[PDB]
Amino acid sequence: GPIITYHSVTVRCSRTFITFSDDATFEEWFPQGRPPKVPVREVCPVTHRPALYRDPVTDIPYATARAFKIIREAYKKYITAH
Amino acid sequence: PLLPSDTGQGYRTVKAKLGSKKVRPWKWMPFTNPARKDGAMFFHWRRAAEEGKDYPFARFNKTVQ
Amino acid sequence: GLGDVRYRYCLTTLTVPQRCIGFARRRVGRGGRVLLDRAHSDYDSVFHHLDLE
Amino acid sequence: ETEIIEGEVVEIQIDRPSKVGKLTLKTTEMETIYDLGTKMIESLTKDKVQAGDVITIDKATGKISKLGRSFTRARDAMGSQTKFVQCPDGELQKRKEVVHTVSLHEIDVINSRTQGFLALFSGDT
Amino acid sequence: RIERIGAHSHIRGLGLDDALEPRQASQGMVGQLAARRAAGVVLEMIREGKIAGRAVLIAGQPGTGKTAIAMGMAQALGPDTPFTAIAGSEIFSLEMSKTEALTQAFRRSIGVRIKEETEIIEGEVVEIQIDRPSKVGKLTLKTTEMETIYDLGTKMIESLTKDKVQAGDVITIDKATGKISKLGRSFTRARDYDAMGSQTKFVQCPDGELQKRKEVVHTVSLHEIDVINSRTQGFLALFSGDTGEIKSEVREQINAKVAEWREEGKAEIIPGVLFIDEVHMLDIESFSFLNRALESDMAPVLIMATNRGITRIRGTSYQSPHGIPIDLLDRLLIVSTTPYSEKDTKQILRIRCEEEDVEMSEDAYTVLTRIGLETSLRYAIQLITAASLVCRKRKGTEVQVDDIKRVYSLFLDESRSTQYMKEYQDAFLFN
Amino acid sequence: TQRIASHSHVKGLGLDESGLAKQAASGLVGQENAREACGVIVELIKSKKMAGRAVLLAGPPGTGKTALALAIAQELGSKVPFCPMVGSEVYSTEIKKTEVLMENFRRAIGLRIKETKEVYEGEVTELTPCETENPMGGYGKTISHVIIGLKTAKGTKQLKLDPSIFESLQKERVEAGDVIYIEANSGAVKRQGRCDTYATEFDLEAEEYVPLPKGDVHKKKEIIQDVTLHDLDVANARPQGGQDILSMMGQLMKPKKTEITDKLRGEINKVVNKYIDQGIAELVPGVLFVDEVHMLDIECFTYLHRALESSIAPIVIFASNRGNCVIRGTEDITSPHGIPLDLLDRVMIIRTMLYTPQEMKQIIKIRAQTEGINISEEALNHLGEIGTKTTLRYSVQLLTPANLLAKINGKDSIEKEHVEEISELFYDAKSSAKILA
Ligand SMILES: Nc1ncnc2c1ncn2[C@@H]1O[C@H](COP(=O)(O)OP(=O)(O)O)[C@@H](O)[C@H]1O
Ligand SMILES: Nc1ncnc2c1ncn2[C@@H]1O[C@H](COP(=O)(O)OP(=O)(O)O)[C@@H](O)[C@H]1O
Repeated sequence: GPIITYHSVTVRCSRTFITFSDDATFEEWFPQGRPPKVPVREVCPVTHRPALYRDPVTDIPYATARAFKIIREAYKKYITAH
Repeated sequence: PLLPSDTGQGYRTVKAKLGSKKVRPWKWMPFTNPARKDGAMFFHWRRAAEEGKDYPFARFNKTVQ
Repeated sequence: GLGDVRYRYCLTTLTVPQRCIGFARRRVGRGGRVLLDRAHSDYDSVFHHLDLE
Repeated sequence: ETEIIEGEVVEIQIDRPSKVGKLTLKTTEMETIYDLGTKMIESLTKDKVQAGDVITIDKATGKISKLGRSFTRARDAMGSQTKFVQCPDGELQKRKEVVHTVSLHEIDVINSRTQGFLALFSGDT
Repeated sequence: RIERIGAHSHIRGLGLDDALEPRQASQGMVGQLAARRAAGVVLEMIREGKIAGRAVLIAGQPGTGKTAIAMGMAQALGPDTPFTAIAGSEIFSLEMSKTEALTQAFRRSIGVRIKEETEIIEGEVVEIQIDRPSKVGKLTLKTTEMETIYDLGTKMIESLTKDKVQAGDVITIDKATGKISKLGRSFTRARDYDAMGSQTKFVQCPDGELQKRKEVVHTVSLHEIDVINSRTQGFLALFSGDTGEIKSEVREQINAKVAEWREEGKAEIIPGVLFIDEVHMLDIESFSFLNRALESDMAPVLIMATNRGITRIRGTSYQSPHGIPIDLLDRLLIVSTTPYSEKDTKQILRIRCEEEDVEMSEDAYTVLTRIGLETSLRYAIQLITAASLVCRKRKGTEVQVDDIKRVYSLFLDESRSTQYMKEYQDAFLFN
Repeated sequence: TQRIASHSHVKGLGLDESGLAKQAASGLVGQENAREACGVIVELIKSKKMAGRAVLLAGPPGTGKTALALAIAQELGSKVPFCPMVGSEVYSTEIKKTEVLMENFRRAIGLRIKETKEVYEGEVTELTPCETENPMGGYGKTISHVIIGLKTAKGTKQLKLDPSIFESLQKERVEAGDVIYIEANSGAVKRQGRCDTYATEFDLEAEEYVPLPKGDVHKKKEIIQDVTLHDLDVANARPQGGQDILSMMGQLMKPKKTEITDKLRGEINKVVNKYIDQGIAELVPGVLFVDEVHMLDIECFTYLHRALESSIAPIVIFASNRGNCVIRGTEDITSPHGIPLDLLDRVMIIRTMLYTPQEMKQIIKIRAQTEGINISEEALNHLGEIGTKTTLRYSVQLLTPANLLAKINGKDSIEKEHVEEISELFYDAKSSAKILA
């Protein structure tokens, strides 16, 4: 099973250490890996500054409802073209 | 005792803001200095659009009397 | 007391990496770029006292 | 000032573990999508919310303030005990400044104990 | 330090020699030599503790140290013996009947001492190893004489791992309880790592064999036992004091069990002492109830104080000596206190000045003593520190009689206050 | 700021440095001997040597003594607590009288707890072990100790962490991108929340990201607070344990007050002595003021004997304007201010006198300044006459209604006629009695 060594060697001085069962136990026990990677900023295209609201499909951060309508216009136009 | 300089990049975090913003071009355009009476024709790396503007830097024509 | 008009320097810290910067002054540079020039004076090595000991 | 969000969710995908809720809070004008925290998922489940419903979401708390369903049925119309609502409009996020008035007695009683409010209603403090 | 110089801080005992002759000055006391004799006899008999139910009253002029006598008694008694002082007005409560309150006070006064053997070990945490998978454990300890190594119990494992003790530490464990206690870290224990962790002092390695048996003794009051076992989780009410109408069957059951524990060397009882002030504040009901409250064997000696004379019985219209019905009066004896003399007053005031640590002029002593004699001792006691403050404001040290007159003028006294009220009777309403 | 109160004008006893009384200072007049006596009392309080002493003020109706006690407290400042009291408070339907008295005495003693602390903060940057096979026997897959890379807004660093603490931090939800409360000397650790930086780009973030800690990691500075040991008694007497079944049970019942046993008090005394002698805490004994002491009964006076005798009782003061009346509770017993002779014997006393009309003019001027209302002199003399016949407060109340009437007139200063209509509008003690008669 999970074999752990809490053998606290007091040697004069105090000392303790841990010996995990195996590499699997060490990894699940100490997996870590890769940093948080804070994301990047984004802004609304048409009004050229960030928008709380964002397209439900393409996720474009559209600010105004009219911004939404015009971006939908441009979208459907692009797809119709290609 | 050094001097830090302005940094604009910092990190690869600026994908956007450029496609909407054209880089205003610069040209090695000729020009003339009023302070040179003969008006010797020299050159500037002006941003294209800033063409024909009087030599802005020759306004220091103060002298003894 | 030496009387150097342009060599007036002052202490401050920075925004993001805040810390005692040492006697420093801003100054314009080529391409219209401002640059901070940090001086080197009698207390150069000891630029951390704080509280005006 | 409150500055809370609301709208009408077109639908939500069950966040199979993946807190990506299809926050299609389509107002009469607009729509978007978002994430959906585990607390949010359990809130939606416990409140037994339905897709194509009009609900308002507390900004900071995220409390799913139940409000019923959307006009998609009635100005189909499904008649029952539950209240029915149409779709709101425009900005899901909006601001709303509110005022209140209370004598010092109300504050005293409310902060007196856990449930001073029912003490007031019963007047037995 | 929480204490502060109190009116009765100067008292430290009774100042009685071995033959109980009072000494003209001792542990802050002098005067009423007959009273000191009687009090010494009372304290001796309390030490004897061979009899129950005795009661005694102290009467005299007001402000004549009756409380001081009682406090000297309590001090000389010692902390081992239980003691308790209460005021007559305090029994009157809106939570319980008065009789229950009197029973509670009585049972509080008496105490019980429990003796019981122990079984414990203690030593350095020489080494430990725990082997989470249940958990297998191995451990050793030692002392300044030898060393040993033992296995580790599963419940011992949980106990220690919750304790999170560090190897090299010094601790003690009881086998029966299996509860550990850290008794201070050791040289190797707190030598710690390179990593900071913390800093701490050290303790000397234990000695003798690990196992030590040893005996422990405790003490508790009868009322405490009553309350703790009364409601079955009435324990927390001990502090809240919300105990109500502790039933009588409980009283008798506790009495039986405590008696049987007693005669079998299990524990030893101790007859406490209970003092009630302003005893005249009791009504006739309390007099009736306590009149019989003395027959029960668990009867700590009672001490009462009151200065009245031929006063209406509380709750009725009957004048009686000190307002206590004769039925009680014949059940107890009395002690009287006389008003103090001249020179003794000088001694008392010098003692109080020593208490205050403020040393001043001789003429001041004479004048202040005469003034206090004429007016009262208590006003002189008040004037002591006031004069001290005034003189310190003068920025000198020796208080001068002129300063005494200044302060006396500043703070009118009782006689001056009534004389003033006379100066304008209509000043204050309801005259 | 505040609608003017009956004593807002006063601001300080204003005794000269030598202790003598400036004739007028921060709203005071006359009673110079009383002011000097109050100076002596504040000196005694600041001394802190004494304990359990108390005074009583004897003054005619129209208390005033309110002002004296308030000025005493103001000179005392806020460095030391102080609590008021009214005789009717003793009559309570939840606890016995002596309980209320002892409780109010207890609440009058303050304290100041000084406790230092240290912790390490930041955002978890990385985490690594110090592997070593040195340990005896077995596959040497062992960790000597852990290395934790922590970052505050000040900067970043890492520290040596013993093997045991990795298990702890497992216990908490330690993950890259969050901050933690690492007790340096104790080893306590917690998980506030993920670094706000990630939420920054988040379009929706239901969670509540904790911000990034600022400043050095190695600091938690010294914590400080003050309380009245009565609050300590309340907290300790009834354990809180708001989660336990017993907590639900308590909230079922209406919370109330219980007569706190004295053993809890003695134990509080012991523990506070232990803390103080170590220098952790600091006691700031206060003083107490109980007005209309005459409203009490005999029970409370007799108990006050015992309470005063104690060597822990904070200083206390009283006031009464009652003559040699029959003592409440007592059917017949009469004594000055209805205070038993024995209690009177072991207390100090100060007295106040009547006030001359010039003093009335001075005080009225002060009050007009306080309200910030200009006054024409004829009004001053007329109201001086009114107060001469009437009491002081009667004359004082007429200020604001008259000022207002003048505002209605468009005027600014009050004049003789204004006070004339005000006088006819309202009646004094004698005029009101006659009209009643
Ligand atoms: N002979 C004495 N020696 C020392 N102190 C005394 C003596 N007589 C009285 N005192 C002081 O004066 C006080 C007298 O008060 P006391 O008469 O005991 O009050 P009560 O009348 O309520 O019992 C005591 O507290 C004590 O401090
Ligand atoms: N009973 C009194 N005895 C002495 N002076 C008084 C009395 N009442 C008021 N004064 C004086 O009146 C001034 C203001 O006190 P005031 O606020 O009227 O107190 P209160 O409203 O309680 O009468 C004070 O300067 C005080 O000197």
